[PDB]
Amino acid sequence: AKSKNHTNHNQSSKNHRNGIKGPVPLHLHNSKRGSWLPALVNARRVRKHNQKAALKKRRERIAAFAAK
Amino acid sequence: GVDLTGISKKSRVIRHHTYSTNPYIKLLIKLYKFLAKRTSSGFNKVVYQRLIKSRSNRAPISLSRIAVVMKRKAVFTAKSKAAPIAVVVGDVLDDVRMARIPAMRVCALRFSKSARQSIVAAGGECLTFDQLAMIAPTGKNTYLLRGRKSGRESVRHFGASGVPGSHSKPYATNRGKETKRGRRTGRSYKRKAFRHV
Amino acid sequence: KRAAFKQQQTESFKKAVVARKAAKAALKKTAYLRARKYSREYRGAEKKLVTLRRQAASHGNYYLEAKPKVAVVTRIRGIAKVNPKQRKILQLLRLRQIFNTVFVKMNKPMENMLRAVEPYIAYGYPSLATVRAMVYKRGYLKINGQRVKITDNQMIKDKYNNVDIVCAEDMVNQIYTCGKHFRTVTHGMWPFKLAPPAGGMRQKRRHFVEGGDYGNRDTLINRFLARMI
Amino acid sequence: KNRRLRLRLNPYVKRETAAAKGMRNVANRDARRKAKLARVTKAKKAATK
Amino acid sequence: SHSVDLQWVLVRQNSRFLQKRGGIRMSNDPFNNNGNWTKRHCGFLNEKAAVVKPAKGGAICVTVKDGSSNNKPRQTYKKTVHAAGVRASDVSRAVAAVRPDLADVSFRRARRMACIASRTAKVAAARKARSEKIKFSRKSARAKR
Amino acid sequence: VKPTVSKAIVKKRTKRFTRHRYELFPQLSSSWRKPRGEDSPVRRRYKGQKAMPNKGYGSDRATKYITPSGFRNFPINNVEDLYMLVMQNRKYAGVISHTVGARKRKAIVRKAMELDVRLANGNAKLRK
Amino acid sequence: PTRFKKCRHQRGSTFCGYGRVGKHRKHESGRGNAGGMHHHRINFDKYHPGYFGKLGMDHYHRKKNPMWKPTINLNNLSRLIAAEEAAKAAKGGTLPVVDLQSSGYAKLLGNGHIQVPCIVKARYVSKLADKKIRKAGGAVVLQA
Amino acid sequence: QTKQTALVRVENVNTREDATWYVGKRVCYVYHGKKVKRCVRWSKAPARRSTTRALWGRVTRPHGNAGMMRVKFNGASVPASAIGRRIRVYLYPSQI
RNA sequence: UGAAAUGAGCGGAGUAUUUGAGCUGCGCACGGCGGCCGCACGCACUGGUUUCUUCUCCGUGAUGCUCCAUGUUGGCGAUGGAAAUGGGGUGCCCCCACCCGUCUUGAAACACGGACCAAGGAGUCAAACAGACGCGCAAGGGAGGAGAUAUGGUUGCCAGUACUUCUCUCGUACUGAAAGGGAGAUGCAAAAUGCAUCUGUGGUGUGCACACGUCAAAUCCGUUUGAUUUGCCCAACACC
RNA sequence: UGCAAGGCCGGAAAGAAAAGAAUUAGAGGCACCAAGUGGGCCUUCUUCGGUAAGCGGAGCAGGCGAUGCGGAAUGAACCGC
RNA sequence: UAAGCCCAAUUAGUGAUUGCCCAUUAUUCCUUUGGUAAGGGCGGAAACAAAUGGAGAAAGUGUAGCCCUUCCGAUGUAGAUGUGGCCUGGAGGUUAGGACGAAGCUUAUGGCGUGAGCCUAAGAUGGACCGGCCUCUAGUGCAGAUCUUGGUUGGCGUA
Ligand SMILES: [K+]
Ligand SMILES: [K+]
Ligand SMILES: [K+]
Ligand SMILES: [K+]
Ligand SMILES: [K+]
Ligand SMILES: [K+]
Ligand SMILES: [K+]
Ligand SMILES: [Mg+2]
Ligand SMILES: [Mg+2]
Ligand SMILES: [Mg+2]
Ligand SMILES: [Mg+2]
Ligand SMILES: [Mg+2]
Ligand SMILES: [Mg+2]
Ligand SMILES: [Mg+2]
Ligand SMILES: [Mg+2]
Ligand SMILES: [Mg+2]
Ligand SMILES: [Mg+2]
Ligand SMILES: [Mg+2]
Ligand SMILES: [Mg+2]
Ligand SMILES: [Mg+2]
Ligand SMILES: [Mg+2]
Ligand code: NA
Ligand code: NA
Ligand code: NA
Ligand code: NA
Repeated sequence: AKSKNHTNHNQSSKNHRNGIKGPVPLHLHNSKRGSWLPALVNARRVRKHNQKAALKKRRERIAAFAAK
Repeated sequence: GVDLTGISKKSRVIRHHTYSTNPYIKLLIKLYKFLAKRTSSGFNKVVYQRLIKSRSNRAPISLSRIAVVMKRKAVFTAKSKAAPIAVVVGDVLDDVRMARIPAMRVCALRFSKSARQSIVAAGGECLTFDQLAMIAPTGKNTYLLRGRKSGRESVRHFGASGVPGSHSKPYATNRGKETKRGRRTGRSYKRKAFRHV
Repeated sequence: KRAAFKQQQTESFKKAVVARKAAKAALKKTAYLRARKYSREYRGAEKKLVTLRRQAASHGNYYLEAKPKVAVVTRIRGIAKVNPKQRKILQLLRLRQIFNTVFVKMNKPMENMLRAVEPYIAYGYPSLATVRAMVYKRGYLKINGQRVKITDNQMIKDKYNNVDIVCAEDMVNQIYTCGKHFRTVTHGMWPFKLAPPAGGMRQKRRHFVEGGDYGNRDTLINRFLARMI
Repeated sequence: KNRRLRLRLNPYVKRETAAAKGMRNVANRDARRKAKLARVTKAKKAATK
Repeated sequence: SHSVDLQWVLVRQNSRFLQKRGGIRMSNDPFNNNGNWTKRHCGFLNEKAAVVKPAKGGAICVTVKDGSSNNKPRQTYKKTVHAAGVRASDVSRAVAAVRPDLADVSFRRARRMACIASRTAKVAAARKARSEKIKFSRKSARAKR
Repeated sequence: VKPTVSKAIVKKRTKRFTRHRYELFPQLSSSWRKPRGEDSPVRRRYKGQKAMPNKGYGSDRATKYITPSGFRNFPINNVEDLYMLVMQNRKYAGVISHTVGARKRKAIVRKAMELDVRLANGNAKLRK
Repeated sequence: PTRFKKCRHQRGSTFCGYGRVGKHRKHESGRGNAGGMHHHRINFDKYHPGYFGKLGMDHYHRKKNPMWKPTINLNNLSRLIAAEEAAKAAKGGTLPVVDLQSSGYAKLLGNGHIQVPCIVKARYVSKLADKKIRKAGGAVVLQA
Repeated sequence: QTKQTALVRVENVNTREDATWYVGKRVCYVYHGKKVKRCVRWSKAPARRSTTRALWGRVTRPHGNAGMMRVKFNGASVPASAIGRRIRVYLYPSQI
């Protein structure tokens, strides 16, 4: 009952039927988890300040539109 | 013979009819098929496409969500211009977490009794799609809105829960069972909560 | 009597008819002028080349002909037993069927593509008569994703929406001289579907130099294609 | 091969055909041949000289 | 409140008047000028309707529903009879006074009604001429009241 | 009544598609059954075997369903059925159902004669 | 209905969608959840992690009536108040009274903004809920 | 074989240029049946009534370089019992 | 067979027209040789000449949404046990053409099951769960058991249908082994439960429609169809 | 005032020149729910074990399986298609 | 003086550059079918009896497909899916037929459908039930299981 061990025949054709999908672009799934901790911690504070500034900017824009 | 390998892979499943048995849904589809083919507006085309869709793809929207998005739009809108008509191809449901809402004109396939009461009591109007086609035939000054699908319990179960980076709920009737091995680091490995993609 | 909307339709239709007739006349005049200019250009170029060759020969010099810019490529093999690389190259060349023909630019990127699929395709350098016959007798455009035979210049004008391409002579000139709209003109066309060569082939399996058919035949592709078109 | 379609696609074909007929005229052909041979021989001789 | 569009959606596939025999979809509707099972010709369903019918002699009746008494079935349809010799274009105009989208079929139906009346008279005359020469052992006469 | 004229009726095939090897067994009906055998010559489409039905044999939609007389057969069971064929009498011909008795068929034929409605199976003596 | 099942479409197929090679055999992989640790381990491990093992204490004779403790949030408190009472409710004035144990709840949690001030009678409460409802002009009264 | 087209060899026609002369000419296969059936001029010419029958066709193109011709018969193929039998190639429709 | 003949083909006009070939002008390219010579006659003047070579110029929407319906000359058919044309039957020619169902890498197999016919004969029912699709309602949904009375009536219809539920169940909250806790925004601040306010997407990128515009093309001049700026971005998705 | 990071505000944009200076019968992504498979066999070249084998084992790619048709008389898989 | 082998022609030193024959291939024409299909029309246009041009025109997934025009594809084991797809026994509706003949049964018995099938005709058959359409439902389709039961059968007028 000796059978055949292993072959790679038809594997490339199967992989290329629904062809080799390209990689996810670098603007997607750019998670920083596992990276160098000090830079991550500093960037978190910078992003805190940026979020507060964005809220302030939106409030100023609303006030200006109401004024005009 | 012409070499056309992988030519059925290019074709997509497009449905031009509704599985719905509702005669009124059929009437709306007839009217908006006419409007979509005879008018240049893209609003009619999008509404006609959404009328064909299934119930699971026409997710319900909430009155609080409508109020919030319409406020975000009402700011940065001139005081002379009127507020748009909030049009949803779906159901509008009341939100008990928002008691104070403005007077908005809302068009939908169905309103819950509480949502209709809240919209009318706030000073607004509950419109139907024939009324919308009557007053805004090309859908000018309308806010086309959609309901949320990502929070559905079916969506939270999709995918294998035993692969790293997966937080899908297992199909289990017992919550206590299926919590020991593969869920705990102590009991012979734990599924990794994060995977870089 | 006629209803008011019917009278409005009638008046607008009369105006449309007169405008369509005027546009047809204007396009006919434009095509006449463009064809006259192109024919004079071709004749002058031929005469200038003849004179240059005579001047080079009369003093012991040689005249080096300009390397051909356009090639005409036909597929002389079927769709069975093709390796993936050759299959991809032929798909990108749009030769997905036997006796399918295309016009390509004879630059380095396309020459290196032709060399890899030489056993399946016979190519060469088209002549003005070959280009004109292919456009006039086997000319089909892609209008709304449909294979539409070229029957008048209005279809060409509408399809290309270019000032420089309004007529079949514009398309022939672009294809023949490898103009700035060669890619536009050739991509807006369906690949030519030719009949088998009357009188037969020599040998499908050997190069033209070897006594067969699958190589580059230089300007003999015009003789080959006259029996196919 | 169709007059209608060829004239629709090329309004100048009526003049190209007339040029072809004039070229195929036997008297024109012979006169043109002798004139062309004379001109080319004269120009070649003047070039070598 | 319930429109002809909705009623057609309801009754298009099942109706006592839909006669799908073989593969052909005809209509038993008394107010159908055609016999075709279409919304335009479903006269029992439309708000306004008109149908061309025969009458005694060569007369042609036009039965008209104006939509005024649609909730009272005894008053929904009114018959107006044009005497023999009426022009089919006049009958079609009488129909188009209600349904302008039925004028062509009404003209054709009035012409057909006149043709049927004439052919019926001719066939009856020939049949009587033939039957005059037969013994006919049994004759049945309905009693008078 | 004369039927409406149409283009010449062309049948792609006149022979019926019959079951494989139905002539060798009295059990098997001649009605078509798709051969699913792995080594079936009819399924493999050998040169000398019988053909199988497909879309290519479909008949022209202009002349489909038209009988040799030029009409289309509409089954009828009584006199009142003859009145929906009154206006399209050049397109449809009535076919009295088989189980309609002679007593009712007499009235149906008599009415159709006056209405000028063609009957596919009326008495041949009438209408010549 | 039987007329809609796949058995009617497969009349004449001779295999009914199970193949000539593999066939439809009785029990080719065991019965039930057999082999969850061997020859079905990939399925069990990737689709139902945590299935095998032990965890936690044992609570002999667990009565769930003693543990009954439903919760309601602050933004959901308008479900338990009639519309007209919420119309008149305002901070600093007469406020509707909500009995949570009669309405079916034991603990008040306090997520989100409270839409209508009130006096909530609750068995349990969160510190955030208590603070928020006191800020909003309402109150919590402990009950049992 | 494809029975829709027949090959006919005419006497003294031994070249393709010779067979091109007969393109379009009418062709007849004369045979007989067992019973006298209807014919042309069955009533006008009762002397014509016979068991003799004829199938007509036309020359379409030459076949090979040796003067054979392809023939198409009217509506139906020629019977295989006509193989090796006499055929009449008439001189009309005339072009000379 | 002209039931819209779109024609270099029809129908009107006109004797012309331009376009080739000659032959030529000027400048310029081009070729010897170092500013002169040549130039087969390229390019511009759409240069000239007219010596011979071609015909050129106008014309008809659909008030027809769709389909069908219009020659000639014979033969045969003047109502018949008939003329056709199709269909059916049986023979015969010339070509094709291994026996089916299986298992198998491979069956026409010297692989296995196959004398005939009739009747019978194989994905079912229930339970749990999931996904698609239909329908109801919606921060709620729904029972079940059971009672009531039309019916406490009726052979039966009616084991149905109508009605009801402080309950029960599944949701609207989740975590922890437990003991136990228990999710809004913004502002101001930085209190080991900080305050204030509450018409509101926590932020960012990418994203329907819609709103102002802006271009390009085509228009029967009304527009419509593409792109695009900005705003708000719905559903989504990605980072916080 | 330098770096590093997250923003914001501008600017410019052959939207990619010229040098043989691409081409495309190029709608990209993204889910959900399932079935058959999971004995394979033939070549061209490359290749290992074996004296070899219509022998056993690999690589790349095609083909039979699953598929007829035209051609090598005949032949799973050769030639053409 | 190949009908063998190597080479080379295409009617042969004459005047150019396709001898001929065979595909489920190519090109083209006609028809069907299905599209990730592409478009038009769909506010009856005016008129118009018979005796003696006609009809139809449905805002539409799927039909005898609403009609017209256009383009492209069409083989396939295991397997998947679709089908105003076929067929069977009952149920709820509806609409018919029958002693002037119901089911059943018979067929050189035609017609229709690509097919599953459906319909008519005839019976020198039968003798009382039964068809269509819409929905529901299931013990719902046989060619073969060394299938079950019944009948028949060649061997065989044989051993
Ligand atoms: K992080
Ligand atoms: K096989
Ligand atoms: K509840
Ligand atoms: K093959
Ligand atoms: K089609
Ligand atoms: K439909
Ligand atoms: K049986
Ligand atoms: Mg959620
Ligand atoms: Mg090869
Ligand atoms: Mg009977
Ligand atoms: Mg299966
Ligand atoms: Mg298996
Ligand atoms: Mg075996
Ligand atoms: Mg053997
Ligand atoms: Mg939950
Ligand atoms: Mg196996
Ligand atoms: Mg009219
Ligand atoms: Mg249709
Ligand atoms: Mg197929
Ligand atoms: Mg299958
Ligand atoms: Mg039963
Ligand atoms: Na048939
Ligand atoms: Na025969
Ligand atoms: Na079987
Ligand atoms: Na015996």
